[PDB]
Amino acid sequence: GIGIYSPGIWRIPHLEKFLAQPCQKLSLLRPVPQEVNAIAVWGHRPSAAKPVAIAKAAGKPVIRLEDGFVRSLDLGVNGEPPLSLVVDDCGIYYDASKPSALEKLVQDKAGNTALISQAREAMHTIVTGDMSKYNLAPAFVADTNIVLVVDQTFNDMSVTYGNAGPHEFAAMLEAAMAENPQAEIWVKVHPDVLEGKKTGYFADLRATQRVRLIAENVSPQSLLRHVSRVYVVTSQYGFEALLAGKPVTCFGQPWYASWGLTDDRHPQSALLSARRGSATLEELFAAAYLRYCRYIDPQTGEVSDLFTVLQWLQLQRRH
Ligand SMILES: Nc1ccn([C@@H]2O[C@H](COP(=O)(O)O)[C@@H](O)[C@H]2O)c(=O)n1
Ligand SMILES: [Cl-]
Repeated sequence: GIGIYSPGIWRIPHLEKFLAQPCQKLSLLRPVPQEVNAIAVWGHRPSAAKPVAIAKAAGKPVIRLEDGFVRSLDLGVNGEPPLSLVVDDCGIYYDASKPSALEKLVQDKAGNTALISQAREAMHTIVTGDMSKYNLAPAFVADTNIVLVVDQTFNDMSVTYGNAGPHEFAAMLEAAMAENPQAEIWVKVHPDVLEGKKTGYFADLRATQRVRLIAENVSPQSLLRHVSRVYVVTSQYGFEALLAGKPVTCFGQPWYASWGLTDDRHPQSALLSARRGSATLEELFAAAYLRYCRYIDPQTGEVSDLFTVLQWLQLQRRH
């Protein structure tokens, strides 16, 4: 079956329902058993490197896991288990350097066309139901040329493997201010940073003149309703802004950039766009949320689907 080296992965409740194959615990100090057909690791976490090297030396395929795009109520850093995982047998969605399984699913346009009705339905529920990767934050309350600038957690692997770093956050903020000289600039702090368990790229930024720091945990769709445009490096927020109908400028190379839907500023955007080609928003959504992500039922733990997870999350949110 699938070999697992990381105790953290092994402890994910209902892991075998996400992987849809039996899983077995392996030792880094013993040969890979013959019955193991693939090895699973978590993204590019440092713990992945040695299992990946073993897999390659043993001729076994590598599967990289990560959290789903609609994951849970509370944050991962707070211990809440995931209701959704991505399962990538090629790379990982946030690594722009080569195709990922997600990239290939987006490029399979016929497969995505078959899911247009499901995609439209789920997109509508996510936007109008105010859902996101995490789902405990209250709705934002406003009181209007507003430009949203999205911070991330320092050294997020989606930044590093998306060909970005501190420089792109500085360039992004400078561009937002220079390109919108009369707007209010809202810098949104990431919730893991608000929880105190991480630091953000704008940690040293002084709230100043036209720049307001949004240091509150609020649901993205509710906040996006009040902004005119969104600047990101690689945050999932950028895709959520596309769902909300807002223009998105991208300074890194996230999974949703370079398809023709974003104002891409990264110096390699032309090269990534040549590899990816074009895709529509509904194609990207179907590939990412309906084909790439896998779900369990929040009440039974059995294999499930996005619609059931959305239905349950909106239950919990009505309070
Ligand atoms: N500045 C930010 C960055 C992320 N987020 C939340 O964190 C989720 C994951 O975003 P990242 O990809 O930036 O980690 C988003 O879907 C959103 O719910 C936020 O609310 N404010
Ligand atoms: Cl790992």
